[PDB]
Formats: sequence, structure tokens, C-alpha cells
Amino acid sequence: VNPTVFFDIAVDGEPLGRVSFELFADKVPKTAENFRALSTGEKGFGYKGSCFHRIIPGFMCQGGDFTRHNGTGGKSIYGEKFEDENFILKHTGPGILSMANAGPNTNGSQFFICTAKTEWLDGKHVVFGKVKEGMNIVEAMERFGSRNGKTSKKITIADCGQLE
Repeated sequence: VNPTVFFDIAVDGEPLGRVSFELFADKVPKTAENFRALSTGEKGFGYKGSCFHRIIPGFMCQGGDFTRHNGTGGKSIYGEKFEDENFILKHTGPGILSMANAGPNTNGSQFFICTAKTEWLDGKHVVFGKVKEGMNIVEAMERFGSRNGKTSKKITIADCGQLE
């Protein structure tokens, strides 16, 4: 019953591969639905065509800013920001999907895929999904990142939607 969402990733316009995610709609329903709707674009906006603006190898890949493409923008389906739904799920290793924020109850559309165990984020960032297929694609994305987060090539969501 948990939805599965796909991203097709492109590096400088050249296809790279497909990552799919399970969204914990049972454990965090308000958070998951935000991500699901932004991935299908069914509300008229969303992730299709947006980039991964910050990639730090051995830490995480961060994306979802579809309005300013640099970490300062984005918005949720509910409005500019929404609350921290709960912190039931923890950052337990690579593949975890978690919300970026700027303080309590400031979720928008930005997210990060963890490429490490990031336990110091527990209780501050809402975990809402996990990579199901294509962890190897995420590892390939990581190699375009750098220590300060700047990417050497443009990493874009060329297409995205719901698989089930």
C-alpha cells in the first residue's frame, strides 16, 4: 500500500539511470503525500526538470528546490512550509529519504538522500522514505559531488512519477 515513486536521473542531459523510492505513507502520511504529489506533478508543479544542487560524497545528495535551483527555494503542496509531522523514523544508513528544513516546522519541497548513517539528524529532520531500487545510481551521482557540495556536472531529474 506504500507508494513507490521514480526519478530518472540525467547528468549534463545524458541519461544516467533510475532510482525508485518507497514512501512511508503509513508512518508519515502528510509528508509522504507531499513528495508523491510533487513527483507526479499532479498539482501543477513539482520535481520534473529540477536539479540536485548539493552533493557531498559520503554524506548525502540534496535536491527539490524547483523554484530557485540552489537551496533557497521550493514549496510544498500545502503552502510555503508545513510542520514536522513526527520523528518516528531515524537516519539508519544509506538510502534514507529525509526532509531538509531551516528550523522547526519549516518543511517545503527540499529533501536529501543520505549516503551514510546520519544519526545526528534524528529528531530534527523528518524521515519519510527509502531507496528501493537503484541505490547504485545514487552512488554514481555521489561521484559528481565535492566536499563543499558543488557538483561538477548538472544532475537533473529528467522525469519522475509514480510506479505503484
